[PDB]
Amino acid sequence: LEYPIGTPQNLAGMEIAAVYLQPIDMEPEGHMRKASESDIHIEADIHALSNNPNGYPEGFWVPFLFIKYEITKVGGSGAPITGDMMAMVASDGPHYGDNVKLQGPGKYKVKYTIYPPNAKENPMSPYYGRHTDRETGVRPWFKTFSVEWDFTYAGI
Amino acid sequence: LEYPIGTPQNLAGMEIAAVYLQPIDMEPEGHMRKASESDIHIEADIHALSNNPNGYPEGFWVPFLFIKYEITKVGGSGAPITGDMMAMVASDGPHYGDNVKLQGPGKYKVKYTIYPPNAKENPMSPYYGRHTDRETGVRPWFKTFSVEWDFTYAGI
Ligand SMILES: [Cu+]
Ligand SMILES: [Cu+]
Ligand SMILES: [Mg+2]
Ligand SMILES: [Mg+2]
Repeated sequence: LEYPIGTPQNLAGMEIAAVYLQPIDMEPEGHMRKASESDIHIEADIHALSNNPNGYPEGFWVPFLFIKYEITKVGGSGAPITGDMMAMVASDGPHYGDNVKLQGPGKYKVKYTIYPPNAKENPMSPYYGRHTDRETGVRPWFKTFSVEWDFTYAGI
Repeated sequence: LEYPIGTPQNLAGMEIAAVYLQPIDMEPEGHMRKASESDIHIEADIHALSNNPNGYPEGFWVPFLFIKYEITKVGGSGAPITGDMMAMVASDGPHYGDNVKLQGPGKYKVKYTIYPPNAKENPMSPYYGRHTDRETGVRPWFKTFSVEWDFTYAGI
């Protein structure tokens, strides 16, 4: 049970999909905006495609990424809604998500900015490596990229 | 090119396997002991079994763990070789590993201590969550555990 935001986009051997669902509760406490003060839990579902250049087998979750989002109401007066997702696990597996408060029903544009593990902006840079030798190594990390979709929200 | 250390062990809906290979090169530099100054690249392969209680589908890599290792030469009289693995990716996928200097050919005992994402000892604790709500939540993280195996090293 989830609500898709547009259709998934394929880049650098990965599938990037955007979805939302009801606000959630998460451990550790204090990271997510409280469910009672949110409208949705927005998610980025990122999985490896066949022949992924960073060594992930097809269908694997791509871990240690850092995702920033920008949600803008189309024809709205208000400014965009921005934030950072957090890596986490739910009953459907690991993902990147965040509890968001929107600006009522209507048309929205959503932009995700996806940072690789080595990006300056990624706080997980010192904790994740990549083999670089010819025998066991992989291609360099993909470069930071943005993906966008349109969606209509009505209250869930 | 991976050499097995004993047989994999199953615990809390996860398969825990130990392997080693020749030392590797890794980005970012300064984390791994240099390939020339090492004997092996030790690894912990941890994947979800069926009906994993933390929401991982079968075969998925279990991310954001922290592994400490203790390698003892059987009848060696030398002090145990200790260290922390690091999460990383190679051509066969993500894993936990480290470049290690051994104490020559012979029989060794290897002990891994596996810390869940919420362990005090785990440095990635503030970067990974777990849904706890009725609709999308998963069971609490497993408790820190250790696993041991014997292996005979002769060089590679
Ligand atoms: Cu989530
Ligand atoms: Cu490695
Ligand atoms: Mg989901
Ligand atoms: Mg391996």
